[PDB]
Amino acid sequence: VRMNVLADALKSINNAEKRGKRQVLIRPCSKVIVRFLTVMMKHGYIGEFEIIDDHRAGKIVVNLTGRLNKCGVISPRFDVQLKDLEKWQNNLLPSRQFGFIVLTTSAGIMDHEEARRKHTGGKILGFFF
Amino acid sequence: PVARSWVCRKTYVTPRRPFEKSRLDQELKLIGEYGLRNKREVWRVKFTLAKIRKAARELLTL
Amino acid sequence: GKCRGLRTARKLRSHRRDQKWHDKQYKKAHLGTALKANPFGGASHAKGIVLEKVGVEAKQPNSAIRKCVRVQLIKNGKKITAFVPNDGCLNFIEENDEVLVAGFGRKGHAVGDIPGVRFKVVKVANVSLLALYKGKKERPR
Amino acid sequence: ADIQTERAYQKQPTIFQNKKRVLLGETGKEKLPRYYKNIGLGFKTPKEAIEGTYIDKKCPFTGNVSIRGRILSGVVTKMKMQRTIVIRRDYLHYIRKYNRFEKRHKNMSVHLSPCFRDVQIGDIVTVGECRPLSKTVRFNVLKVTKAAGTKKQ
Amino acid sequence: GRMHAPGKGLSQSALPYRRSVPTWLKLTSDDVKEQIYKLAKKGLTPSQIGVILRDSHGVAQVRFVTGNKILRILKSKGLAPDLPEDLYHLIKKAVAVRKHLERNRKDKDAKFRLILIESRIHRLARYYKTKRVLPPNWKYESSTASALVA
Amino acid sequence: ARGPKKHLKRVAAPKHWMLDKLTSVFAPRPSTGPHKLRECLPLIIFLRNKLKYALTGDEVKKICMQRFIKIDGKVRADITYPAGFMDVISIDKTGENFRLIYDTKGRFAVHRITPEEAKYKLCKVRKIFVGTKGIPHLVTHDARTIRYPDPLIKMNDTIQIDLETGKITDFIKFDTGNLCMVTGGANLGRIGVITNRERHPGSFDVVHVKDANGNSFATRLSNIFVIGKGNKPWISLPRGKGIRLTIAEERDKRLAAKQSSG
Amino acid sequence: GISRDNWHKRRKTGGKRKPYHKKRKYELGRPAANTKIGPRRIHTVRVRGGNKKYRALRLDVGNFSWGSECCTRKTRIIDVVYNASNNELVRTKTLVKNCIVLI
RNA sequence: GAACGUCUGCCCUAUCAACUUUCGAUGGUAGUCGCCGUGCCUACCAUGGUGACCACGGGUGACGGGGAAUCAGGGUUCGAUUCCGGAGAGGGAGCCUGAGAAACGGCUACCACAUCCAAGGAAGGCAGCAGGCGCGCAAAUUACCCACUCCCGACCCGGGGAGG
RNA sequence: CUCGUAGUUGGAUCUUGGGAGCGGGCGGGCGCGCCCGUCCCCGCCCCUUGCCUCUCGGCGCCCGGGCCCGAAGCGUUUACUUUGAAAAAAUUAGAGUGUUCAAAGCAGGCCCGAGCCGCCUGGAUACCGCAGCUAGGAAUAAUGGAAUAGGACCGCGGUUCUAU
Repeated sequence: VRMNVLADALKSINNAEKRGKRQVLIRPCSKVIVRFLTVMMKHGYIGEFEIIDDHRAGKIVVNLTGRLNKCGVISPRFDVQLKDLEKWQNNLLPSRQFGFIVLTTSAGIMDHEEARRKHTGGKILGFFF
Repeated sequence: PVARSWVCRKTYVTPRRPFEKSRLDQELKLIGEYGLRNKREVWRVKFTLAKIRKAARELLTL
Repeated sequence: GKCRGLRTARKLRSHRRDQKWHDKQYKKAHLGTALKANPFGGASHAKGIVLEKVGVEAKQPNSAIRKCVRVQLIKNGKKITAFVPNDGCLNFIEENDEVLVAGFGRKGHAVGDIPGVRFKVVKVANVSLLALYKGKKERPR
Repeated sequence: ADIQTERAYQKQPTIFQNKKRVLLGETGKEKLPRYYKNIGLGFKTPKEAIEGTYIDKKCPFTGNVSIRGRILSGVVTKMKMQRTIVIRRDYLHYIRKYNRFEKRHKNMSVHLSPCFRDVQIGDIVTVGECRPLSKTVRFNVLKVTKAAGTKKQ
Repeated sequence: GRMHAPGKGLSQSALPYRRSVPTWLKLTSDDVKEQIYKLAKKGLTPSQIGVILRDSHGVAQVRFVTGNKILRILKSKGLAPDLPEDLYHLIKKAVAVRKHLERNRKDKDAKFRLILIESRIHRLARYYKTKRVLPPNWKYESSTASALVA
Repeated sequence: ARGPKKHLKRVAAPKHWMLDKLTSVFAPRPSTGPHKLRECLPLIIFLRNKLKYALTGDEVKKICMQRFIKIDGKVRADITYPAGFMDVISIDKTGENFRLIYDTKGRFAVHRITPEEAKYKLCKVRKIFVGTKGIPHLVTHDARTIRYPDPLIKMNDTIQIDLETGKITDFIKFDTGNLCMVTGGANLGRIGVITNRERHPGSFDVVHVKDANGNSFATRLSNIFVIGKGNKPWISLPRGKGIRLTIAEERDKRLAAKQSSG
Repeated sequence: GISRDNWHKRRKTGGKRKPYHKKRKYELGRPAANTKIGPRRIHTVRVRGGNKKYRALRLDVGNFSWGSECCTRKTRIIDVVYNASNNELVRTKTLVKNCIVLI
């Protein structure tokens, strides 16, 4: 079956981004990729965006900006034991000056700095730059 | 079974690529600047410095 | 294919083990054939008894006739061929004497220009050739 | 029930049932005692023991067992093997060489008192540990959860 | 997806996003329930019951007129059918396929459709097993091929 | 194993005795009674290095025969005995009387005691399964099957005998916020009001501890040892004040008192 | 020459717990006979733990109680009218637990 | 201390894919049994436990755990080898005494040996320290004290090729 | 080249939902208050998202009770992140530390004729997989509930009962 709209978002945005279109429309969506959109906004990589309502999939239009390089999707879905967090930081994302790996865990959505600040780790799903 | 001691370490650390004479430029300028006995001391200083610096550094990131 | 799920180890580790079964650096040290057919049972030394002394051909590019001895192993008993270094050092060798031969250095394989020779001599009359030529000792010849 | 005819005779010896000559104190009129060893960690005497003559020397609601050491549970799978059941405790192993998991399960053997019946496939049974009973059965059945269709009445 | 067919096309439907009541001829819930019961009563299948209710009365969705749908309200009535739509239609084309093959045995490349027929009915049979509109065991080895066929 | 062993090793011994790596391989083992190997003191090493009386063991064995030293109100013929936490030893030739009690960390800190306070020892209750003749008689972890205690004591209290085997005196009862000194475990040197006790079914009971300095934690039941009811333990606490000052803090006090004032 | 063994038995799946050690005195299977009625004969046996326990050879009388009044006397085992495991111990006249006697 | 015990991990292997058994492999019942639990063990019963989730079968220079050479985090090669466990006592088998023993630095067989001797008979077991002999490329000394350490006694009054 | 058992996996959605919420911790104009920061981050909250129904009582608070408690969190469940018990000393990562360097060692120093019948307090933490245990968490994963009707006020109990 069709799978992993998170991965499909992280592929469609990078499909259109190097082609330079100002906004983008993606057929499927989820509240959690919405949540990645919001984490992305708190750093400002993307701008504001619109959530086209069609109960069938839910489409998203989101603006692409020169604040971005790429964000990865990791299936299988691991867990950061809060020992391995620094390891994952140093071996996936290109910079400690920007970009901060993403975690779904028992304290809300978050990126790895804010995760370390609340002292709770969990699954890796995203890492951006 | 014995009751003697057991402890030893390494001090004259091996050169990881001695075949260019440039690390030897370093090795011969060490005697050109302080004229001591052999290069066991070269390697001992390079071990001690690395150990101290790294003892600080690998603990830094935590 | 190339699958990447999580709990997959029942496929992952066993397929990886099976696909490991292709390296020489795996075969040559993980099935009995390597040990049980190395020309000796495994030793940096190969003491034995010389049974004759002869010359070995070379290939015509580097034409040569090098000095090689048939050693009769003691640890097993078979026969092996080993060249002798230290120019002049074949005339000394008195056969039927317990000698040291180590593999030709190429670790289960041989050098080219003297084919068939995967062994080389150090001891004769229990006296090294690396001492025979340099003269710090001498054989009881 | 018509249980009194195993290859010995069994009863409860605490309060004597033969203490009255007329057959009103014996099995007779008012049933003899049936001592319940002190049961706990949430456990008590359900229907079965009171409603029936369901004695066993290795029963967990009676008998000389001591539920200690660890306390676990499992699933009801194969209903052969009179008075003994086999249960799968399916877990998934975790590895460190690889950062992924593996699958491996250990099957458990438990005796189940004649108290519990109408046991059907696919539910939960909670289990305890007591004195070693035999080679395989080192455990004891306590509760049975699901013995009906999945989504109706 | 899409194994049992090599084509990928889809043209099914995309109902009006506006979940509002149709409102061309309203024809409210009363006669709708009457027609639904009549259609199920005389021996009809929900797939074509819906087609008739869209044709004559006119419906985009029965859930729109009334919260309970055709299967739900039949199940609350008592008129549950013999076997469901996906087992039954494939069975009643399998009968034709097997008639074909055993009348023209040489058709080596229609056994390749018969086999997917036991496969499709096998998939949906072990599905409706868990759906429990079929008994806990339901046996099709082509031994159930014509039990319901007179 | 076919039969009990007789030789214990240097390295195998507990580390709280300053284990040594060049002397030998073997060990001074005790005579296997209360206050076991993990929680004992070979009195031979006590006289050997702990006060360093006799340089080597060849002389340490002599004070027992010289009959200046006694163990637990009774003569000593063995230079060692199973003896651990709360052990009174009264050297009446230099006047040095010791309790063997635990340090900030559990080193059997050198404690000097008044023999008046030493006479009445505090003993923990092991259990009362129920006494013979319908009359209970309690047991202690120092191995005192004491007859006739007070007729209200529940387990995990502590009795107060005078090195004697009769009836007893003022006794503690384990309840909220009453002082404790662990027997083993990792909570040595952390003494405080209990403030809470998870008597939780399904596992081994646990005792919360609100420290005398603030730090709150929880210990296994068996570890905690009653030392004082209310807010005062009658057991005297040695240098270290019954609180293990942090290794982070100990930097100044291991260095301006050792190698700076001596 | 008789002594109990558990690891001697086959494993759960038809394997065999191979030997690894030497057969010890912890595991005993001491051999004897079954004590019928006759001349009183007993012997002590030195067993695990240095303890010594009483193995019978023959005996006639013991302590037989009454439940409905709870009073014991010392009567005679003339015979054995039933044993609860095999049909011939009746005649064999062993003396075992829950042995049934007409006395 | 010593076994019995609850969950959970072993290396390769499908040119091992259906096995385990009345000769207990599956449990119950009853009874002997040894310290008990238990087919430890015998009968009458129900003929069962397991694996395509790798059982059954195998084979391993299978000694195992802490750890060594390495090694950006990955992992890789191992760890007879002073700590511990389990082990065996030239190889099995069988046993009194002993708290603890199936004790071979108690024996009794047997194995294959070979110690003697004036042949009627007897009578032995270094994988302890030394070593020899054999092997092999390969590992130390018939030096003493138990002065460190211990460890032993009826016990600071004596004993140690443990250790030094 | 098709099918298909395990085989590993998997649409959307079933709260990331509002307040000026308050004390406290903050980015920030202002001087943590007004606040922008989907309750910026929690104890106390408010529209909701679980429980004292039960005993004696804690400042409460009312008149033996009750809004919360307890010994204590008993109305599904698991996966998985944050708490401690455990991780046999020790090889070590290893603090303090002249072994005259360096390794080595848990060591010493300070004194005076000791003349005081002395002093300092040391001889530290951490890691110790997986799994066994302990408390939080409820974002992600699974699973779970009243569809031909029953979860609740002892609904009114005919009926058979069985103590205190």
